[PDB]
Amino acid sequence: AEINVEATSWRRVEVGRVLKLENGSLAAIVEIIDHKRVLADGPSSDPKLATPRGIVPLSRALLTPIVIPKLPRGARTGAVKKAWEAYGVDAKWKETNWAKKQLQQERRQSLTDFDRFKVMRLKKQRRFEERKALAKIKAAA
Amino acid sequence: MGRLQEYQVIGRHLPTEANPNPALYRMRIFAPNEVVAKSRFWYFLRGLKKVKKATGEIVSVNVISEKHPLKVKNFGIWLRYDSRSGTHNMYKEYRETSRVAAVEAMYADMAARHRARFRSIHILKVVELEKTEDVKRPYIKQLVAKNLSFPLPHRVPKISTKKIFSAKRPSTFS
Amino acid sequence: KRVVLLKCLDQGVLLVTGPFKINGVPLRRVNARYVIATSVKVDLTGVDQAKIDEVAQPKYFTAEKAKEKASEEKPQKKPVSSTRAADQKAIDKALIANIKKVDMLASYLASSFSLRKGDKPHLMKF
Amino acid sequence: PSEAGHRLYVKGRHLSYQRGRRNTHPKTSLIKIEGVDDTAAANFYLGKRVAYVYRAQKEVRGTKIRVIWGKITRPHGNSGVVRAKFTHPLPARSFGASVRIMLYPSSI
Amino acid sequence: MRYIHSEETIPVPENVKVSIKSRLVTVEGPRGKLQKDLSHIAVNFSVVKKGVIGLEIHHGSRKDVAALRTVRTIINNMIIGVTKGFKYKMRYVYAHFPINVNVEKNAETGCYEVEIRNFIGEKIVRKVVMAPGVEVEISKAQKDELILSGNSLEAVSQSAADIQQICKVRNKDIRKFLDGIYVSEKGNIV
Amino acid sequence: SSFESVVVIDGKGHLLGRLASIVAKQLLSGQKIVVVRCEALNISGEFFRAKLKYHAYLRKMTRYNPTRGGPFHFRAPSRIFYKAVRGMIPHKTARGAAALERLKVFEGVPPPYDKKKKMVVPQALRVLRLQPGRKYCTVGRLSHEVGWKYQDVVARLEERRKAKGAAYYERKKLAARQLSEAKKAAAAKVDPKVSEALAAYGY
Amino acid sequence: AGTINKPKKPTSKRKTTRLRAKISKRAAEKKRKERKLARKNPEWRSKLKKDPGIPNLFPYKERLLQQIEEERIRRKEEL
RNA sequence: AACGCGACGAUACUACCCGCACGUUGUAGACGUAUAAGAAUAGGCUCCGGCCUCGUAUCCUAGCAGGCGAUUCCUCCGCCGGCCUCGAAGUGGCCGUCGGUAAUUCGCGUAUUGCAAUUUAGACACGCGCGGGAUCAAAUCCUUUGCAGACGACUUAGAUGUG
RNA sequence: CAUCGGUUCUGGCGGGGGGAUAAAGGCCCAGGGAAUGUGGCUCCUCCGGGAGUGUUAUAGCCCUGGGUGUAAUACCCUCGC
Repeated sequence: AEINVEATSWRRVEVGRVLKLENGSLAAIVEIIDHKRVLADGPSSDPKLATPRGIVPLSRALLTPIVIPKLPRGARTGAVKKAWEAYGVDAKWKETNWAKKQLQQERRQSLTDFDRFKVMRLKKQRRFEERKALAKIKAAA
Repeated sequence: MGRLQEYQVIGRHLPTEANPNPALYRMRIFAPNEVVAKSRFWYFLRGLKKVKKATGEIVSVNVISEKHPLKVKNFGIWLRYDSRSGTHNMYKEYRETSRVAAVEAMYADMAARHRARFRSIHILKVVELEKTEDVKRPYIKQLVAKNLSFPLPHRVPKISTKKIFSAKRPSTFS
Repeated sequence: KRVVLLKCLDQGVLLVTGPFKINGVPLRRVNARYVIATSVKVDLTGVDQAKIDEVAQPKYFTAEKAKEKASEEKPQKKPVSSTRAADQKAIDKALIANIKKVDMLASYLASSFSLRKGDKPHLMKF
Repeated sequence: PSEAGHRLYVKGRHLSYQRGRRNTHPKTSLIKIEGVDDTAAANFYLGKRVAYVYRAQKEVRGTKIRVIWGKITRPHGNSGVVRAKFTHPLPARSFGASVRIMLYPSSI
Repeated sequence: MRYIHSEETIPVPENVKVSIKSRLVTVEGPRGKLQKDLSHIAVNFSVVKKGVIGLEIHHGSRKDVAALRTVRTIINNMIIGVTKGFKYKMRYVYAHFPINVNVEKNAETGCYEVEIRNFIGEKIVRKVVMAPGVEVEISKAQKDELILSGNSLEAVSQSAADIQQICKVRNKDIRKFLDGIYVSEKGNIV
Repeated sequence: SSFESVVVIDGKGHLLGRLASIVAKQLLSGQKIVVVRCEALNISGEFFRAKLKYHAYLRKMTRYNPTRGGPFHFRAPSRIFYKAVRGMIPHKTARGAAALERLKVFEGVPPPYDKKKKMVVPQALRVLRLQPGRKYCTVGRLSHEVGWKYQDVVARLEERRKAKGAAYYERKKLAARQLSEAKKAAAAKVDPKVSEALAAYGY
Repeated sequence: AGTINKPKKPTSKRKTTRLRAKISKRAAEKKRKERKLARKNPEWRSKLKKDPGIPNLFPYKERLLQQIEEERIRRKEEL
């Protein structure tokens, strides 16, 4: 009975699923209200990733690949904070490519005119070596 | 019907020589503000007792805030609404975090499903279901199930309405 | 162009310099409503404030303007006064000495500014 | 040689006059600035000077190019369109033409 | 009401090999191979158990829940077709003029071709071309019987229906004139 | 928001009226718009309603002389889209006429638009607008059923264009792979101070 | 019906001013006429209204009946 | 379509073509007016390791509106020629010559437009020019015909002939 | 361009007052209770997980009272820059 099914695999909203809100902060689902809203708590030590406990609409949230394992339904802020520091949600979020893209975005928007000029100069300096390497690669093969 | 707040409105008949201490009547009224709350108090009191606004007074208006706005709760609302035929009962249930949010969801749902306005709906009882065995509507019973986890297929990405043209066809899988 | 502010004069006028050997802008007056203040700040240590005030005297620039205009009106360059040239060199020697310490700042001041595609002035930090 | 541009202004388009459904008022013009998409972004360019540059036939005082000067007064709507007032009302034929929003007078 | 989750199960025999990709079901069996495009129905396929295919709909209405039964029956019929096959036995009866049926296999098209002649003494020669995969034979065990066999139930039943509809009496009493070709038996080959 | 010299739009997967409204607003704002593959545009609702509407359109004709003044019914998908756009523009004025001269519509992707970037409008995309389970159709099928004669010619030209684009895609994959190896090779020769400065700046 | 291949004359939704004014006046005259026939109507009308009652699916209907019975006994004891 | 399009033949004349030589010449309106996979959206991309909300991206972007001389580099761009190639309204690839070229660093010049005044700068089309190369054509009126015709229009014929 | 006056649009900041002296909530203290029953135990098994038991265990939750507390914040009103 060889069954070869290749189908889509969505991320699921569940108790312990970590959401990323529009402001850049993180939350964890502690109880599901309906198919459009959840109850969430962001008890992170970092002020940027912190989110007050409350109702989160699922339209304004993004499903991160971080799920806190074995989190009880309706656990209060102390229990969610204990699970957060136990699982190390912050470190996994820093390893997540979404936060790397966000950090790159902040580094790009925090530039002054002198910074942009220096970026252009160092990018040309790097581009010289990349162009030489590409020319060598095309010449060899 | 708007950002609603629940008020206790306590009123009474004006004291006379026959009754130096008239009876006090307290009601729990959902209204956008205190003027509407007092108007609804006088309306419901005219519907039950020999008191009107010109012969009575408002002893107190207080705001009843939710004890636990951070706890997900099931609410059962028993209501009467007036249609072309007459007055009919409805029992409905809402999974919300406060009585006021349940009442706004109630008003939106009755407006959407039965074309009933604010002027034609009487909120008779709003109760909390202490146990999940008291839940009767299947659309709440599917939400109070054990280990409820579901995906969200076909999520249209939120793209800014001021950005007219995009160079990539968007995906609906995140 | 990118210049260095030396002193804020009265009624919105500013005293600026290039320096002259860096990008070609001499000692000059500008208006504060037509400049953008970049967050970088060149150290003024070694630049003499007495000569800065001497340039900031009210009739340092507007004097003899009718004289060069009448003298020049084959085309020929209007001659720069020896006082202007000497003050320009004396102010900008220490300024160039301070600029050369910071890396890429001399090239940054020699280069010109221009808006590119996607450059939004309401979101930039200067 | 240098391989860069020489632009120190923001591009804009002259959309229409201040109007209702039927009655138009040429004394005030509507301009869409490039990259400005809300009132918070338009607040930066309130007060800036905007020029409409066009080309005429007869050469007057060394050029065949004429400029109408004006400035941005207030935002219009919610989508970053701004209202502008010029020394003379802009031509009705220039609906859709390009205008230059300069960075002066500067508060930075 | 929008049901959060609804699911169906399809058991698969050991001989059957099922490959599903982008709602394109390919079923392989001892008798042959069938292919079907179910891209018009929003179904999520999965393997919930070894040898069981799971059909699911999330946040669907009652119609979307009910369509899973049609999908289940279609895939089950494909499995039954590639495992045992489908067979329609038809009988042609006549009153006075004997009906002549000749079955050939057009090789360039690779399909069977049934030729019907002398129906109510008519001089026209009716011709029905079969769907690919449908094999038509004249039964030697019984009298005036055609046998249509295949792996596709839709193809076999539609070919049998085409044979039944092409021989239809017109402008006559159907109480008196009883002639035609009729589907007698419907079943499996094995 | 960005002003461009010309905006080339892929008509595939787009809704006719929403794309027409957005294109007409851009045309009156002063932007040149070239829409290609108008046979792949979409109309919401299943095909019989669009066929009914076009036959009701075909019913309307002037009585005394059908060679003048009457509604001229165009069976091409490009000019169906052009009619949809022209209904949204004050075309009887000089401004509306000049706005319409900034628009070009085609069936398929004729050269040199085959070697140009084709953008999409997310406010009119059928997959992002219509609810799943709702029915739709294509403008090309309606055009073919009401009298368009060049469905097959445009089709064959499209497989030729797609084969040439596939060859271009293999070339672009090879170029991207060699660029990646060039970056990996140049990572060992560029100054670490420069690399650290660029990484800190966000590049 | 062969509507799709051969449509008929469309039914116009664009109402005319004559029709709008006439419909409004007939509606007002009908309202006055039904008010007159309501004042002249001899059909019996109950003063009391038949109350719909309490729904069966209300989970605390038993507790509400307990409360009503208890308040009835309290009022009878007070009286 | 008499304000839709294509192919072909011959093209006198300043008429045609090539180069630079510029416009009180015209343009619903240059200012980096940069960017080709297809396809699916209850699934895709890949270098096969993994990746996918995100074009908030990539390329390009420094110098008298961008000079001169070096130090230095073999990177980028452009004009020609050859070979291929591109028909949906036809154009790109490779090779070779030539010319330019901060990826690093330095010197000499910038002023005086006087505290802002469009940064007169691009493209296409047109005209006047010269300096060169190329070619020596038709249509109409008129006479005639009757396959035609109210009149125009149309089918013919008129240069040596089978007139 | 600077400094002003009249009218007006818009942004930010520093305070005060009120309500259940917000309601919550965090951290402690003292009780009580339940399941969409955690750990444990038992029985089935495709051994992937289900089923039963009971009140915290190798998760937690709910209700009541007290302390931090004249806590913060939301909302409304208000004094200014």
